[PDB]
Amino acid sequence: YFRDNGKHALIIYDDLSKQAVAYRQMSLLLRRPPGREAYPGDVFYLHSRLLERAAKMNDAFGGGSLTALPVIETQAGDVSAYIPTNVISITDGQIFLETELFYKGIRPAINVGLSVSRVGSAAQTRAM
Amino acid sequence: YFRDNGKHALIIYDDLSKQAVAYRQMSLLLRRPPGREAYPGDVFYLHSRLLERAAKMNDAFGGGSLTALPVIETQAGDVSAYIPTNVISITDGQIFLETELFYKGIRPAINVGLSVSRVGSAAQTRAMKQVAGTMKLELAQYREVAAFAQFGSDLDAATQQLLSRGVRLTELLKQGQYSPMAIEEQVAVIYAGVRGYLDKLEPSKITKFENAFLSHVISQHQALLGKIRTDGKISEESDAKLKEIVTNFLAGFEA
Amino acid sequence: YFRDNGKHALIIYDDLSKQAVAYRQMSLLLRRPPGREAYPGDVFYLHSRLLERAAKMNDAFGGGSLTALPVIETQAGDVSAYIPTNVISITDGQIFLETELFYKGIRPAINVGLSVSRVGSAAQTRAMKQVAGTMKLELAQYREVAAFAQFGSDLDAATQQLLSRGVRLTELLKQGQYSPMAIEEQVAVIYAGVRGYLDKLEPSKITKFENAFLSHVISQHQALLGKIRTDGKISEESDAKLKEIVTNFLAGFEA
Amino acid sequence: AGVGKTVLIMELINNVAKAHGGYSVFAGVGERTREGNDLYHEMIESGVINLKDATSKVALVYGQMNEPPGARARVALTGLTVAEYFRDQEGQDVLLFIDNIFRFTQAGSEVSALLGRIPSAVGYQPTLATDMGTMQERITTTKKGSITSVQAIYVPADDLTDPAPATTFAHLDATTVLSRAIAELGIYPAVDPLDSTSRIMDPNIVGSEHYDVARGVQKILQDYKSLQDIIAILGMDELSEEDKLTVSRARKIQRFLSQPFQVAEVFTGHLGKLVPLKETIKGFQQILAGEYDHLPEQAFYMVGPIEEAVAKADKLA
Amino acid sequence: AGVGKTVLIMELINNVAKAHGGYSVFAGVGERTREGNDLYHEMIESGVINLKDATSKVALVYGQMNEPPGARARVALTGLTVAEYFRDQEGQDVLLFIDNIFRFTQAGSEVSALLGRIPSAVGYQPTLATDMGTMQERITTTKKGSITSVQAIYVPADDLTDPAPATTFAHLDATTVLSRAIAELGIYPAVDPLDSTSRIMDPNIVGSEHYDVARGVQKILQDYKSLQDIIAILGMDELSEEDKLTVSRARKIQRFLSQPFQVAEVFTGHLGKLVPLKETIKGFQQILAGEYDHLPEQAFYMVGPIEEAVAKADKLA
Amino acid sequence: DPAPATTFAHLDATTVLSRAIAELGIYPAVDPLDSTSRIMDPNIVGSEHYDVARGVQKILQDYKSLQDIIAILGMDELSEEDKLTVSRARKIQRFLSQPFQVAEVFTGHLGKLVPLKETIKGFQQILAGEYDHLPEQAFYMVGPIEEAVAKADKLAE
Amino acid sequence: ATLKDITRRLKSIKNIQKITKSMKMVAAAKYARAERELKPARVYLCGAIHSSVAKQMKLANIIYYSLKESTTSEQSARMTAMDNASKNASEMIDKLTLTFNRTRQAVITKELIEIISGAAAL
Ligand SMILES: Nc1ncnc2c1ncn2[C@@H]1O[C@H](COP(=O)(O)OP(=O)(O)NP(=O)(O)O)[C@@H](O)[C@H]1O
Ligand SMILES: [Mg+2]
Repeated sequence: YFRDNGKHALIIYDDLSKQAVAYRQMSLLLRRPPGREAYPGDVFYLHSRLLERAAKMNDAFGGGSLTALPVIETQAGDVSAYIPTNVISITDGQIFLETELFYKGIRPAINVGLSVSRVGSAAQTRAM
Repeated sequence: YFRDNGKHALIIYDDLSKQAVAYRQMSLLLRRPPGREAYPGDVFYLHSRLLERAAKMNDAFGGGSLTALPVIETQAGDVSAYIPTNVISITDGQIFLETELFYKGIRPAINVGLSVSRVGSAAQTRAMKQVAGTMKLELAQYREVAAFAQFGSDLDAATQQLLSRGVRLTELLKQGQYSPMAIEEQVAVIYAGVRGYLDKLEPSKITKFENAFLSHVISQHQALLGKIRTDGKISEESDAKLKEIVTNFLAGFEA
Repeated sequence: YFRDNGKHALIIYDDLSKQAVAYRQMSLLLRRPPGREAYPGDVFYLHSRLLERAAKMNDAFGGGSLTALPVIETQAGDVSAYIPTNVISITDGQIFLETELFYKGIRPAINVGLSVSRVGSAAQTRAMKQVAGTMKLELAQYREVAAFAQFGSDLDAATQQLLSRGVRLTELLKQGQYSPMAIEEQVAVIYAGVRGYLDKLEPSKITKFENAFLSHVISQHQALLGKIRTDGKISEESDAKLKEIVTNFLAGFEA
Repeated sequence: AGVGKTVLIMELINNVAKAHGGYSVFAGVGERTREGNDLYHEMIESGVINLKDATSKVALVYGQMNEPPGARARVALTGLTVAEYFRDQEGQDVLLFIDNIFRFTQAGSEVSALLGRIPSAVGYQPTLATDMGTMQERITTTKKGSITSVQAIYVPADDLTDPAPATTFAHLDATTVLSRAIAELGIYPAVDPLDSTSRIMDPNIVGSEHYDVARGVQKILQDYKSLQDIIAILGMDELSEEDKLTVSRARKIQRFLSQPFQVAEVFTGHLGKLVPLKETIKGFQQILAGEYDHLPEQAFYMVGPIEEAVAKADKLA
Repeated sequence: AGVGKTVLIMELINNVAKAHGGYSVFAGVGERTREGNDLYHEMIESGVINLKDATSKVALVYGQMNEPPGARARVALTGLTVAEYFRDQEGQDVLLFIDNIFRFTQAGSEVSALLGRIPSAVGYQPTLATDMGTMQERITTTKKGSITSVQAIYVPADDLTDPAPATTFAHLDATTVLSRAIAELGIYPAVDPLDSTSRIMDPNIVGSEHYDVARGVQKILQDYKSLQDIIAILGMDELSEEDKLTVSRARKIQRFLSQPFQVAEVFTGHLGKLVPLKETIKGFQQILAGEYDHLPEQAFYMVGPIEEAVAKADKLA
Repeated sequence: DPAPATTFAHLDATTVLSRAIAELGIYPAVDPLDSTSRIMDPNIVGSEHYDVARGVQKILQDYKSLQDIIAILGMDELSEEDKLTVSRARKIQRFLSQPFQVAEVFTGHLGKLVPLKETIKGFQQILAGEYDHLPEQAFYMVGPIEEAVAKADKLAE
Repeated sequence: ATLKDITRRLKSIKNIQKITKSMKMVAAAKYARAERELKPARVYLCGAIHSSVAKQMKLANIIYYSLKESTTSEQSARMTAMDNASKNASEMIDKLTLTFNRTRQAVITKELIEIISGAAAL
């Protein structure tokens, strides 16, 4: 609503892990054959469809926008995991937090090396 | 039947490992969803239902009882597997035998730190309380300094001494098969090591001291044994009497 | 058709991995039951019935043969995955190739320690055996010590010797593509390092040495190679002639 | 299995339930019958259960290891309901102990195939989360009443990534993750210090003194943790003088975290201890601060207050 | 391969005919056609098989690798059937050879999968343990006679806890480990004296004497193993009047453990020896004892009874 | 994974990227030991091209093998012969990175396009010991070898 | 854990164990030489060597002494140290292999269960 009316919105999906489980449950109970890891063969699609909606419209469409900050829970800090990578391959970057860094005193536990922003400095003020 | 009639039975399930695979064969053939290790979701219940039946009734129900010693076979000493864990979460303690121990010549290959008896201290005789009580304690203090490290030069008289009981105490726990001992016989020999009467001796003689000192008090002193056993405790005289008995036997022991 | 008619035939299956996939695809679409990796219970039988048709006939049948070189693609070197396990289990030996070797400069990437030939020498020529045999052995010996090299801050000259034979023999096994050699050329070169002639040569040069050395004897000495060839072995004579040919060529070589 | 869940519930029942003004509800779900019996009679003995007067402060509900799946699948709901009455119908401050809530989920997995459902991961029922959810969501404090609930969560094959335990983290405010590795070192309770958490570990709630010792202890244990790989092949020799001091302190902090429980006296061979918070904040400060770098590790093992750790050191001479 | 597997299988055959008048069967479960035909002619050339007369001491049963699952599945039973006859009909002591026990199990899984049954852990059959038990159990000593089985084992992934292998050891009473390393010592049979094992090596079963000698032979062989490292590096001499004796004897022992097979006479140009148990224990008893410390190593290489160790010494001046 | 796995056969050249390399800040994150081309043939690119490439791969492989070991046992015991390949490898590892013209928003560096001969030569020299004096960092995020030399000075302080 | 991860460590701890083992045989060697040469001189990653002196730290006739001694002690020290390092590497190669095979097995069962699960829902 805000995005299409030249206004600006920010949405946090906390978290997309529990939704996938919900989807998986709803889906299995409909008797749709389980797929990789027990999830529907379309869990990628489940999240792509959603997150593609966060977007920047041109002035021709109001110049409004929608920014999304989806959350995903890894296990044993394993980011290579199927769901984790499914979602990392949809968004425009990731902020990876490690418990090692956290305990070590590094809070936020942002892992410099593994986090990225596919927008780069184009999303930064010149000062920054 | 025995439990239910004021009587006392002992059941040995050997092994629950293989029963579990038999039940799983049944479950996969019936087509029930295979889960962890392909085991059906209810294998924990296959076991809880069974082992809940061992039990100690009270007087109003006969005072009878059923004791279960179920056996579980681990692979590569992995006690975290699905089945082993299941069963540990049902019984009231475990007796883990280690392959290392077994070859190294410690048999029964019991792992005294890992093994436990959650409910048995009460069931324990005072006589043993008396000797076995300061045995894990000594053995606690030996568990530490007893490293994997085969060639270690040590220091400190105390820690040295601790290391010295430990090797004797450990010889005292070695036992052959088919030769179960009378509680009063066990407190006797344990008394010998836990009181120090074997400190001045060499680990290789402990076995030999045991048979020799045991036959001796079995032949000659059925009189003290019977008190120990009958009293069920170690009275001042019995203990006093025992002390001299280890004393003299020692004094005549041929190396 | 060749095998049966007293003729010899060679067959390369490239790869049996892809055909297994083709078969799995039909099996599952026809809805037959899927086993490990989704492969049908008869995938083992698909290859065994194929790889057994290769064989050496008896004169009574023509003495003709069918040799088969089947290719299997492993994943992350998982020689125990399903299809790689079947086919390894069916064939008479395996030539194991490795990326680490490849990128380290060993091309062809044959892992000599794990590769095998159940048939063995029953198939080597006497010429080759005359050399193959000690090479096989110093290599196995190097393989025992190899790891030490890079930290050999002070190894005895006994083992320091095997490291040297080790790296030279290894450099002799290297080979460019599209240039297969005549058994007589291979033994002449192998003889060179195996006998010790390249031991004082620089590892970095063996590739250059062989190349030129072999160019030389293929040019100038086609009568010795013809001997080796014919006599099928290295006569005491040709042995002596090679000694001079290499000791003079080497001298030439480090001028 | 066998790491300390029940012993910890018992010690808490002792240390908290015993002097609680208000009621308590113990719900035994899928556990041992002997335990129900051990507890009942113990409760009688300390008088929390009185068979003479109406002064009992505990209601007991049980559906143990011997019941068919459906019973184990519902007793939690039953203990739960009892507790809800005191909360809302009497605005009471309740205490709710459950051993073990993992059994409810397991029970669910037992009947699920029979209900004819395609299984989800690890053979569990596709309705695992919602089943935990509509149940876990009634175990809660509200404006009408308070429910402090302590739930033991059995972790199958020791795998915390198991759907059951994995799905339970999100419902707690504080978690005490027990470890076989620690237990095997002889540290009891076998709590993993870098894996347990609490939404109260906020400076604005426990005070910064507390918040800084807490994060202090974790940081040094985290640091020790990374050195461990190398310590493992080569020992300490090659370690830096500085690194060896973290190691000393970490091993002394690790030992000082252990403690004798009344409930585990028969096994520790020592008298149970109850340490007051300020005594804990303190004892840990000093350790951190290098005020005991002279004492031996063993001095810190199995003690209450730091003052006892100094003493033990003298006795060790 | 390379380690004398087929010559050892053939001496056992012969020695069973000789010392027990028992015959043997050979079941090749999933045999490579090439390798059977090669086994055939090799028994023939060594006589165990006789095409001319009626002195064959082996019946061969084959389940080649091209055969469908069901065939490679049953051929070990067929071989079993044959052997049971020489026991239940003629009360001999038959020998059963299943080569190799792993392909039996695999054939089982293929058949299982084809019958559409859900595989169990690691993809094997749900009935892995029963498929094995219904066969293994027919191999025993009944009142009429006994079948003894030598089973060639293939361990998948070098994983001894893999379901195939693990199941199999449930039935084994001993292992005969052929070793390429031992072979390299020239020692043959190339059996490993420290890795090979047996359930019946119990004084309560083999008798103290037997049991002590055996345990004497191994320790010495073990001790020498220790020293082996020293010798090569620091050189063979800080060696004690004692350390130099353990070696000497050990090296004599290692050799005394080798032996000439009658199966390899057509080839070794040497006479085969079938040493008796009594002769065996005495032999080693004395070396341990120190009775032949003066004798030289090579006196013991490839001989039968100790008496031959003595005589060889004579011819070796 | 069945998909990536099934696609290799359809290619004549493959550039395999790795998060382990990327994680170090080395972009493009190509894995030098898992990337291949059907034209990496002396008969097609020439022996200078070919000997350099393989020369670079041997040293990176040689260093990969040592990595896990100097990790624990440290570096002192290593032969000067072997601590030079650790050197050269670490510099090559860097000289392989490059600031892309489409990632200035990412690297904060002007994009460089290097010509085939500037590449072959740059590596040839590192392999030849001709820069064992410059610091590794001088080789990180630069185009042609001359920028590595210039960057050394700029870093010289 | 990933079979590929576990195979890296294993791959490397297997090496570290052989290196370490080799370094002791060397350390024993030099230490042989040293105990002999030591004899006469008194009538006149190395363990905790360099540090022991380092902490407590804050001619010729005796120079050759402290030297001829400080090398027996050192080659002694490296020896035992590398003796236990491979003793440690071995407990690990045996420990990791078990983790490797538990995982290896687990990965295969997990997949099949996935297939079977999907087939059965048709
Ligand atoms: N705090 C403790 N101090 C000392 N020993 C303890 C402690 N907690 C547990 N133990 C020992 O560990 C055993 C198992 O304890 P328990 O608390 O019953 O484990 P658990 O997690 O409930 N086991 P289970 O329900 O079978 O999964 C006890 O009997 C003691 O022997
Ligand atoms: Mg419990």
